[PDB]
Amino acid sequence: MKVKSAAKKRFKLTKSGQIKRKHAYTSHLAPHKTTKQKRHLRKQGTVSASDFKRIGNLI
Amino acid sequence: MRIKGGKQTRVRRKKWLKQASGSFGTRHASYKVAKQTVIQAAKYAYRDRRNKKRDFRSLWILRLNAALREQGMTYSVFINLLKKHNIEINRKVLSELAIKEPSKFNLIVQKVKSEQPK
Amino acid sequence: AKLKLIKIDGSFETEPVKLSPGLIAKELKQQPVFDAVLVEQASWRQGTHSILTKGEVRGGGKKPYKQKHTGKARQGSTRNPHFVGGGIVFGPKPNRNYSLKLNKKAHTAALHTVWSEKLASDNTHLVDQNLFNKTEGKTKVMMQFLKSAKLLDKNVLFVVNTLNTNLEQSTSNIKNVQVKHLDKVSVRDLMLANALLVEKEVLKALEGKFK
Amino acid sequence: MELNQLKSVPKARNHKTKTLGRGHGSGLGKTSGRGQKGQKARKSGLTRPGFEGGQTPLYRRLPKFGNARKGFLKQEWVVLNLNKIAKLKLDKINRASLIEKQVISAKSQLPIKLIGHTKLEKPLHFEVHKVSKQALKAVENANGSVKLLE
RNA sequence: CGAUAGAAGAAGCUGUUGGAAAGCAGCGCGCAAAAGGGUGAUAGCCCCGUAUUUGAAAUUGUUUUCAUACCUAGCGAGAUCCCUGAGUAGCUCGGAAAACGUUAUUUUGAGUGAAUCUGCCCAGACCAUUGGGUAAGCCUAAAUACUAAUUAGUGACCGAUAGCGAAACAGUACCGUGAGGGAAAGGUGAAAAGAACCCAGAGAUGGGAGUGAAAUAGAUUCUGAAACCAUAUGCCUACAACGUGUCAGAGCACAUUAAUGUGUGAUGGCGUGCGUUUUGAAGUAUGAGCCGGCGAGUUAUGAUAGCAAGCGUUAGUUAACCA
RNA sequence: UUGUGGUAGACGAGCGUUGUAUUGGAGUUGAAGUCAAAGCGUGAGCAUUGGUGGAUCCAAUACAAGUGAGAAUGCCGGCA
Ligand SMILES: [Mg+2]
Ligand SMILES: [Mg+2]
Ligand SMILES: [Mg+2]
Ligand SMILES: [Mg+2]
Ligand SMILES: [Mg+2]
Ligand SMILES: [Mg+2]
Ligand SMILES: [Mg+2]
Ligand SMILES: [Mg+2]
Ligand SMILES: [Mg+2]
Ligand SMILES: [Mg+2]
Ligand SMILES: [Mg+2]
Ligand SMILES: [Mg+2]
Ligand SMILES: [Mg+2]
Ligand SMILES: [Mg+2]
Ligand SMILES: [Mg+2]
Ligand SMILES: [Mg+2]
Ligand SMILES: [Mg+2]
Ligand SMILES: [Mg+2]
Ligand SMILES: [Mg+2]
Ligand SMILES: [Mg+2]
Ligand SMILES: [Mg+2]
Ligand SMILES: [Mg+2]
Ligand SMILES: [Mg+2]
Ligand SMILES: [Mg+2]
Ligand SMILES: [Mg+2]
Ligand SMILES: [Mg+2]
Ligand SMILES: [Mg+2]
Ligand SMILES: [Mg+2]
Ligand SMILES: [Mg+2]
Ligand SMILES: [Mg+2]
Ligand SMILES: [Mg+2]
Ligand SMILES: [Mg+2]
Ligand SMILES: [Mg+2]
Ligand SMILES: [Mg+2]
Ligand SMILES: [Mg+2]
Ligand SMILES: [Mg+2]
Ligand SMILES: [Mg+2]
Ligand SMILES: [Mg+2]
Ligand SMILES: [Mg+2]
Ligand SMILES: [Mg+2]
Ligand SMILES: [Mg+2]
Repeated sequence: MKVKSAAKKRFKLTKSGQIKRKHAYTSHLAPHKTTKQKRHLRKQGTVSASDFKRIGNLI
Repeated sequence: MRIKGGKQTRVRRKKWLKQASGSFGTRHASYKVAKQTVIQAAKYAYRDRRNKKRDFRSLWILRLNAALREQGMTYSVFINLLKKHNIEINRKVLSELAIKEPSKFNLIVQKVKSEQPK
Repeated sequence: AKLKLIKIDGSFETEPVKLSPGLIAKELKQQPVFDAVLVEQASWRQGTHSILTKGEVRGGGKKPYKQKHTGKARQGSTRNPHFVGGGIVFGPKPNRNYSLKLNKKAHTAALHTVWSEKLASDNTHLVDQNLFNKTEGKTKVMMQFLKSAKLLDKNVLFVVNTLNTNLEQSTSNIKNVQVKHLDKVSVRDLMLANALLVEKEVLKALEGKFK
Repeated sequence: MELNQLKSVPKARNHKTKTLGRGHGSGLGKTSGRGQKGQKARKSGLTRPGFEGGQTPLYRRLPKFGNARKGFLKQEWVVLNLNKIAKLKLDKINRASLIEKQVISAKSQLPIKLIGHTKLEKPLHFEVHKVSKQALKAVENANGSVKLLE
């Protein structure tokens, strides 16, 4: 099996197996979002349980 | 390792054929029709065990009802008198008495007729 | 334990040999033994079974009949699996492995327990070079030896460290008994023996191998 | 155990094999567990991993991570940790002594780094390319010493 | 040292069932031979062989020794002179090779075009420092890839629908103008001793006789299943509405894996098949004329999880390869 | 004591076929096959006897599968 080249470059793993990710809606069209929204989307997050199983076998 | 089927299919097929012995023509010759008839016959046998339990009760009730009408009493009141007198006897044995032992069956009807309940 | 020598005449030596306690193990492992026997039984498979799949069988890659308007059913080839010509769907292949892996320490533990249970028991006598060369290479002498030792029906196994030739010249026409070097005996050869004759220096090599 | 009676440990060898084609009595007949007439019941299989039926998959929806050192490899380091080095038995920890203890391979030239905070009782004499300030503080709080090779 | 024919090569009788002993039993014997095949059943000692020791006139393979051609040889000094692969390396315009979808490196269809050890190329655009290497000339064993064929052998491979399409005279019969497509079919008995002769018949053939242990082993030739077609003991059936059965039930006829037995079923109650796919099928939806054989969750390489075993806190475990 | 209708489906426990490895056993005084019968099991299934048949087969514990046929307007052969 080959690791998907798109699964990597977008999902980093951690010590306990959580898959770190970046928030979307942070590429353009900045004036259409509030500074609260922008500063909340700047921080990183983890995949939800609904996607953890699908990303585990993808990596 | 090429395992080849022989004596496995034939034995389990001949069991079904043996069960469907005494059927009409192909229903005992061909394995397929024999298997269908055995399953259907098993269903019939299952249903008729239950239906036998009910039908024989009905026949005993009919015979007992008739035996009472010759003496002027009805089935609906005979069972009520039986309950009030605490007498507990199957309608089967009661019908067997009325067919085999007329004198003793008449003795039971005489006691339930008039004697004080309990 | 009391491991005692055997002479050529079948009589026992009056001097028993003491045994170091490292050979015998108070703890016995049976699962590693079972796995060792299974992997010995495996790798004995030649695995030369081969079958022709649907594409490999010589036949016509054309449609026999048209797809529609014929009273017959749809068919795509004359060498399909459900055809008498015969295309075997899966079939045995000559690329199967049949091999299994067992850890080195697990094999050592299996060998340790099997030596422990086979040793310090009946028909586990000690043997030397004298009767290994007193055989003279004639199997009649060895038949007499087994008859005297009452090991005729037993599957006696000779464990040898120096590959004596007179002993190997005999015991070769005997389908029952056999002789092996210490680096050649395995778990299965050890517990099929039902009886074995072990050389004293073989026994010395055994404590060393176990470590 | 003999060869005529050989047994595995219970619940180790044999487990219930799910045979998918042999009759309905096993609960795995006819359909064989695929369901009923849909894509997952055909011979093809279960589509592609990560597919969402045409909707943009999760990875295609999220931004890509950035690699600052493009085309480079992180410099690997051999790290000696203080919480476990106490369990190891040796004094005057240099590269050669680690080779004899086989913590490091003799065919490796990676620089040695010292890491850790856990207090150690006996003194050790390290020969490390890099050492933390507080790891050095712990080592020198005991009667040990550390020399920084260059 | 082998290859292409070969020579020698040990060890058993008696009795019993049996057509026949080699089986079985008693008493023995040989083995560097207990691999195998045949011999009237299942033979270490009946035969051929096998282990082992050997042998080539002639052709041919490998290796070694000797001689003999051919090639093959070091370290300094001075001179400051000469040579070191040109339409070549670069560069431009279109393509490509490399993991790369053209880009440092390699290559080229069109055009242009250098320098000469203080020289030229390279170290992912490029420049400088440092370092590495000597393009535009050629040849190169070994480890590597494969088996139509020859010899020996093996198989938890197949055993006439299987195994090569082809166990038989198979790429045949046959189909097509042609390329091309492409079958089925094995077994008497130890030994033909293959049935002389008689009877019926025109004859094949059949019934006896004869051979044979067996002829219901007879050339239709090992065993002979079901569907299918006929014959017969016993029971029932010509006023009867039937998914053909089931539960009760007389009478009739027998006697068993001895069992409140078996075969048939006048009559009474109840009763619209099996798979598929559907909200819903007795179905005026679908699939099967019947019987028998074949016919669909595997293998290789990895990942996760459950269970179990080995080894354990500077642990655990090898891959290729060698024996 | 509470329970035991059941499709898709999940889980657990077993039967049967062929072969291999260890043990033991039967067989021309008749093995497999094959037919019949008024047997034994909760189920896959398993025996006993007799006829035919003429040489291999069975039991236990493990292992490996071309391992289970009623349907595919399924293929082949035979017969309605
Ligand atoms: Mg079948
Ligand atoms: Mg084939
Ligand atoms: Mg189910
Ligand atoms: Mg499923
Ligand atoms: Mg659907
Ligand atoms: Mg379907
Ligand atoms: Mg579905
Ligand atoms: Mg869309
Ligand atoms: Mg000779
Ligand atoms: Mg001879
Ligand atoms: Mg023989
Ligand atoms: Mg360049
Ligand atoms: Mg390319
Ligand atoms: Mg230079
Ligand atoms: Mg650079
Ligand atoms: Mg040059
Ligand atoms: Mg064929
Ligand atoms: Mg045939
Ligand atoms: Mg022609
Ligand atoms: Mg005749
Ligand atoms: Mg015929
Ligand atoms: Mg015949
Ligand atoms: Mg009438
Ligand atoms: Mg009328
Ligand atoms: Mg009506
Ligand atoms: Mg009616
Ligand atoms: Mg009726
Ligand atoms: Mg009706
Ligand atoms: Mg079905
Ligand atoms: Mg529909
Ligand atoms: Mg509809
Ligand atoms: Mg209708
Ligand atoms: Mg229609
Ligand atoms: Mg349809
Ligand atoms: Mg139809
Ligand atoms: Mg059929
Ligand atoms: Mg696991
Ligand atoms: Mg249930
Ligand atoms: Mg078996
Ligand atoms: Mg028989
Ligand atoms: Mg199959």
